[PDB]
Amino acid sequence: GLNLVATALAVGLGAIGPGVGIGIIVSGAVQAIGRNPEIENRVVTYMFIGIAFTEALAIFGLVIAFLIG
Amino acid sequence: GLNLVATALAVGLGAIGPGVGIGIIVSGAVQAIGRNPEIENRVVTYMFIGIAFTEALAIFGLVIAFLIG
Amino acid sequence: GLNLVATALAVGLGAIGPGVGIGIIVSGAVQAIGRNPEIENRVVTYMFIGIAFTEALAIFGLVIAFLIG
Amino acid sequence: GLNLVATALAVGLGAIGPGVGIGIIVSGAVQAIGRNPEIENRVVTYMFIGIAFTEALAIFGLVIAFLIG
Amino acid sequence: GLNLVATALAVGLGAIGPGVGIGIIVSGAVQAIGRNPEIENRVVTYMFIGIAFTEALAIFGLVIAFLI
Amino acid sequence: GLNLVATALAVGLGAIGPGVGIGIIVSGAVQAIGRNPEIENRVVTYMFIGIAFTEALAIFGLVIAFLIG
Amino acid sequence: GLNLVATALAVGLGAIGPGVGIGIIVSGAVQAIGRNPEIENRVVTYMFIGIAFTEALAIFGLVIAFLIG
Amino acid sequence: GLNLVATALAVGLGAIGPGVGIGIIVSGAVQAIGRNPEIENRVVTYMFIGIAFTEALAIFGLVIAFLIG
Amino acid sequence: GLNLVATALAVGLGAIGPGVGIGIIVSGAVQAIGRNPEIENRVVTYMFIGIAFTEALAIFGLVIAFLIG
Amino acid sequence: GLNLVATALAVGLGAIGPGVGIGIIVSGAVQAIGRNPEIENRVVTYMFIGIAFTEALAIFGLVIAFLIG
Amino acid sequence: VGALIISIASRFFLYTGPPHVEVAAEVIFDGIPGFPITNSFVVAIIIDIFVIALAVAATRNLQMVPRGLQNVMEFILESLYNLFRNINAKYVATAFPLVATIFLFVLFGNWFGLLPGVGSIGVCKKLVPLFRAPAADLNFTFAIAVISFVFIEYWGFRALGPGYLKKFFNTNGIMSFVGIIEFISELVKPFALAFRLFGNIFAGEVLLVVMAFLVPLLLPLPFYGFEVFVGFIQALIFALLTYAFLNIAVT
Amino acid sequence: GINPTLFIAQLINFLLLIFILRALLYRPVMNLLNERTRRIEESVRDAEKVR
Amino acid sequence: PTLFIAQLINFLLLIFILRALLYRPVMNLLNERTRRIEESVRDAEKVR
Amino acid sequence: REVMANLTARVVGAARRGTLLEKRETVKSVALLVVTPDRGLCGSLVAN
Repeated sequence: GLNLVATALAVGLGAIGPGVGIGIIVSGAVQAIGRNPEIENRVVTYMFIGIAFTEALAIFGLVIAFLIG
Repeated sequence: GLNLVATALAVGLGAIGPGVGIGIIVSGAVQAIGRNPEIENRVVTYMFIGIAFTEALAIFGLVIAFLIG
Repeated sequence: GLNLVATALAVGLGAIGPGVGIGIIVSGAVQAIGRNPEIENRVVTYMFIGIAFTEALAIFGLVIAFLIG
Repeated sequence: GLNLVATALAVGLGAIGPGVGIGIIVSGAVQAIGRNPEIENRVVTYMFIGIAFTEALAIFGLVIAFLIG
Repeated sequence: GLNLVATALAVGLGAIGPGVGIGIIVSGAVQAIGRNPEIENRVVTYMFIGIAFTEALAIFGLVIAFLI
Repeated sequence: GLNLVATALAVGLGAIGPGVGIGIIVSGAVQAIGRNPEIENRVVTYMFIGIAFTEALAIFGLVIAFLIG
Repeated sequence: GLNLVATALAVGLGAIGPGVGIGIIVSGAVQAIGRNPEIENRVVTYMFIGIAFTEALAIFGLVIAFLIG
Repeated sequence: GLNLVATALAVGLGAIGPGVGIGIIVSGAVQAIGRNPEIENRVVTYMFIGIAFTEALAIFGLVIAFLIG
Repeated sequence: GLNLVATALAVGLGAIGPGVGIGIIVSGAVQAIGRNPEIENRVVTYMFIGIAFTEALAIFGLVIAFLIG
Repeated sequence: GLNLVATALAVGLGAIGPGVGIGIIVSGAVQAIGRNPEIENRVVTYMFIGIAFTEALAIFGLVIAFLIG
Repeated sequence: VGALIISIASRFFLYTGPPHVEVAAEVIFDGIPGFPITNSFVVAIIIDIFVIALAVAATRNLQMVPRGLQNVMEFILESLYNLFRNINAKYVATAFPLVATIFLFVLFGNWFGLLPGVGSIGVCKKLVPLFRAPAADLNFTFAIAVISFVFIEYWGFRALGPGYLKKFFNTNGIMSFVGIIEFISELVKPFALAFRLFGNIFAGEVLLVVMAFLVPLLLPLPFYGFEVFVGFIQALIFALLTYAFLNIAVT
Repeated sequence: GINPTLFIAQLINFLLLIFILRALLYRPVMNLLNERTRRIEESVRDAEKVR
Repeated sequence: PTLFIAQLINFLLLIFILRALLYRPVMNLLNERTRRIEESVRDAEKVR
Repeated sequence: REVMANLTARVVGAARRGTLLEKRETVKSVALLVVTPDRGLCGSLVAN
């Protein structure tokens, strides 16, 4: 049953990084909005593309684990 | 019992990043509202969005661990 | 006896994250409160929400560990 | 022997988060104290709340190790 | 099944650090925009050249994962 | 030789968290003292309290390592 | 498959430190640009120097992995 | 050879924490010095106390590794 | 093939730390330069020596990795 | 061949922390010098000893790796 | 109150009574030829008719003066409308029906998944459980995800032209490298949302069941309330992320 | 096992759901939100008109 | 089985603790809301 | 005076030269402050 450990390691190690990344993203976004309330329309765009790339990074490992499953 | 270690790692690993991300988001949002009280009603939404992204990564780890178990 | 190390790994790797998460939550909350103690309840509410979410992830790790235990 | 390794991991791992969260809590609390001395009782109470929350996970890991022992 | 755990470790450890890199990049970009929206045209380009380099290592990890 | 590896894991893993916690504590306390020297007594007392907490959490692993060894 | 897991471990671990380093480099350079557009090329040169150092470390990891595989 | 792996793990894991702790201590102390140099004689003492604590943890790990060796 | 995974682990772990260190160094240096372009050469000298010291550990790890490989 | 992986692990885990610590030291020192140019004389004299303390852990790791080898 | 925390009731049949786990990823109820209707499908149907009845009661004799059910329904709808206007104000009404129905149905399904009887009531022979949360079925979460993906793709083709050069292909610069990653992330988005909702409800069901296995009494009181919060937050964020993806695709 | 026919059946269920709930509630409730907004707007215009 | 009564009384106590924490707060989000609503409607009652 | 000179030396970008420091274009309204004696007998000063 080594494939079970393989999937476990894939999913576990493909999320510890992206979670901190998303946290840093939206924390910086919230701080910037609080400092500069006027500029919100376009900064959220960069926040969300960063979120999308980080989520894609995590889902790469998730999909690899599902393939192994 | 390799399946036991597999499901232990799938949940253990993959939840480290979500916790730190939740903490970073909470700290950033709290600081932002402390500096900018009136935008709290608008920025708590993005705070919860980031928190739920992190919890979503954690939940991916959890469900994969349950499937392995 | 691999169940023992599986449980230990689950507990450890599910607890290291939430500790840092709650630590950042409390640090941000106390910093913001010190910056302006005028607004207190509308900050402590989100502080406790973050603490509850992080402790919920910790208890997820705890219960999945106890399943093997 | 696994039992001993599991005890070491349960004591060892699961205390890193409750080794850094407490430190971040205390650093934030002393920073707020230096920034605001007259709010000492409130910030110390919330610091103790955070310390108790972190020590909860620490004691959970320790008692799990004792059970593994 | 050492190939399976190999691919797993490759993808996971290639997602560990580059994810944090993406996050720090975007946080810095948002901070700069909040402090100075008028430098957007150049700062977003700097962010993009940075984010491509940061994602390059993740792309390498995925390539090695697919090769295995 | 597995119990020796268990002792190594207990000692090494039991200091990762407390070391960083003590470091963050001392950094925050010293930065606050530089910001405000007159709050040095209270900052040093809370610094000692936090360092004692982290040291006790390190001793939790140290005693287990001694028992195994 | 120990060669395969060795190659994978080399690539995966070698991508962590350089990735976080590039991220911190770009964040610091971007924040400096936001605070000072007039030193743009001068700080961009150092940003590229740091990125080149991190990329050189990553290339060392990748080429070691290629040699192993 | 498990003794060799035990020494390696002990020396490694008992240095990663104290190293970051010492780094944080020195960064905070230097920042406080930059804020105020005249508080050097007072902040350097606690800086050395923190450095001594972290180095004591590291030396404990190294000595246990030497005993295993 | 234990030598292969040993080499891989050595290179990866020797790249993990120095990358982050170099990144923090360059971020701080560029931040200072943006704050104070007038002492650019003075701070950049310290930046280069710090980068060399950080790269020293990467070189050590890569050297041991080559020796094993 | 477990000695090979043992020494590789020792040299690897002896670097991930001290590199980050030295990087934090240099970043803080450069920032402090940017804030205060003329106090570089007393900033650098502490920065070097801090770097030496942080690198002592890495040197312990390397000498132990040599002994294992 | 004082110090009456005794927890005497908690120490009642810690693990002797209830079954160990008794959980499943997907179950089938069937009952008719052709389509094997599932119990999750049954909960979808009952929540559908329940929200229909609640709606008709809300729309029963609409008055200029809100009161009771009408007042709270208007509260939820107008709060959601303002929240979506806070992100984008040009494509609110277009996506408002889909967004609102997704949010409300997901919320009510998550809340019904926590009612007693969900894991207890089951037809026989093995005991296949009845009353399964609709989000616990991948067939439903993937359906919502693909519906949202079709909606966002159609509206992003309708507005801003069918170009998509930012994500399809670029001539020079790093935008060529950026465009492919944007396409990959866009493809990832529906699967990510589906797995998010499905897991965040199914894991909650598993946790409440297995906590009902061990010390069944008085311990899961906060976790049930937390699970209510988890379901509500999931229902809200699904809609919010759908609208945010729509807006960024418009941009 | 996920069945594409059952997947499409979930799509038909959600189609019934969205269409019937929308027609029976949301257009009445869009009339309600328009009622409050349009009525406040009537109040405002009549306010400056009466002064 | 025990799960039936366990879920029954745990959910009834969930509703009861929800009542304890949010009876006057459910009133805060319903009764005070309709007070806000009638405050809003009185203005254009007067304006006619 | 020299504090303001030092501060505006650093704040040189137009984006951050906002609020009171902004050099507005297309001037439309201008306010003038006049300080005068409260009492007469000042000679031509008030008239000037």
